[PDB]
Amino acid sequence: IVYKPVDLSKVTSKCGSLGNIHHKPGGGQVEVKSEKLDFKDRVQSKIGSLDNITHVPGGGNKKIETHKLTF
Amino acid sequence: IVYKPVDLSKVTSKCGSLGNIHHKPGGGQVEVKSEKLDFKDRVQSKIGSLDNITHVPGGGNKKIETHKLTF
Amino acid sequence: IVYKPVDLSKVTSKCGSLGNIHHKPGGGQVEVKSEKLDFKDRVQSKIGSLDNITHVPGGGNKKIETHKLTF
Amino acid sequence: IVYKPVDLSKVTSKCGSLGNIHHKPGGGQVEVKSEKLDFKDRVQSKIGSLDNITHVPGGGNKKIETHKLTF
Amino acid sequence: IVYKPVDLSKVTSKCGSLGNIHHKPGGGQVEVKSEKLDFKDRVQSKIGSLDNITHVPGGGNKKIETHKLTF
Amino acid sequence: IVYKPVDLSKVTSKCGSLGNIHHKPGGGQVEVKSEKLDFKDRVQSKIGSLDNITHVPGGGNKKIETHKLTF
Repeated sequence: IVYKPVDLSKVTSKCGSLGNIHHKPGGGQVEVKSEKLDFKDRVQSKIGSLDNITHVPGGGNKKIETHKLTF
Repeated sequence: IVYKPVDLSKVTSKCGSLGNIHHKPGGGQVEVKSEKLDFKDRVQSKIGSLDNITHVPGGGNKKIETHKLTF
Repeated sequence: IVYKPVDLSKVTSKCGSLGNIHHKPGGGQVEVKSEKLDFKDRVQSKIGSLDNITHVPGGGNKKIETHKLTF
Repeated sequence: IVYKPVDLSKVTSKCGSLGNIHHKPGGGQVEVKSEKLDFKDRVQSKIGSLDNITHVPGGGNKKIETHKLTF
Repeated sequence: IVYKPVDLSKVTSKCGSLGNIHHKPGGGQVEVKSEKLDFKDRVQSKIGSLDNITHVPGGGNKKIETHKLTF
Repeated sequence: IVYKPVDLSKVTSKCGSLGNIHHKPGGGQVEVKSEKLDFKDRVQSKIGSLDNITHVPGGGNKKIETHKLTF
């Protein structure tokens, strides 16, 4: 009996922003005027001009291998 | 008995923004005027001009491989 | 008995925005005027000019292999 | 001008299991035998004899009133 | 001008298990025998004999009033 | 001008298990035998005989009043 399995396989995730070219990106002028506002609960606010954003909660990788020889 | 399986396979995810060209993207002017506003519950706000956004909760990658030889 | 399966497969997902060319995209001028508004529940708000957005919850990848030799 | 609306209303939900009588309910004998099982997947398993279960995602209640007098 | 609106209303949820009688409820004998089992992912298991269960994600209650007098 | 609105209303949630009678509930005998088991991921297990369970994520209560007099 000769048990010689070969795993030579590849398991790859490429997730998010990759290999992109951004040549001279111009964000515009941004003006925010706020007067006499009331907030009675949680506020989360973002003000910008140019943003690049990547989260990637994903791209997770999972390999399970089992080898049994019974005689 | 000779047991010589070969896995040479490739298992790949390419997820999100990739290999893109963004040549001279121009965001416009943004003006926000807020006056006399009332909010009684959670506020989440974004103000911008030019955005690139990739989330990728996906692109996850699962391999299961079982070998049994029973004599 | 000779057991010699060969797996040489490719299992590939390409999901989202890829290989795109965006040449001189111009976002327009955006003006938002909000006066005397009342909100009694959750607000989620986005103001922009030019956006690129990719979510990709998908593109997930799953391979299962079982090899049995019983004698 | 006299503005004297009277609201004496009831808005009621009764949802799930209520006002029931269960007299000497007898669960049977339960035997589960599991041998040589393989699971490649999420397993959610319940073994019991006698159950009473109420979920009630519903029964939600919503009342909106607006009173305007303009002169 | 006499603005004397009256609210005397009731807004009620009764959700889940209530006012029930369970008289001598008998769970049976439960036997679980598990041999040589393999699990490759998340397992959630419950073994019992007699259960009473109430979830109630629901039964939520929401009242909104607006009163305007404008002159 | 006489603005004398009266709220005398009630806004109530009764959620879960309440006003129930459980008279001599009998859990049965429970036997769990496990031999030669393999688990490769998170296990959550509950073994009991008699259970009473109430979660109640719900039953939430929300009242908004706005009173305006403008002259």
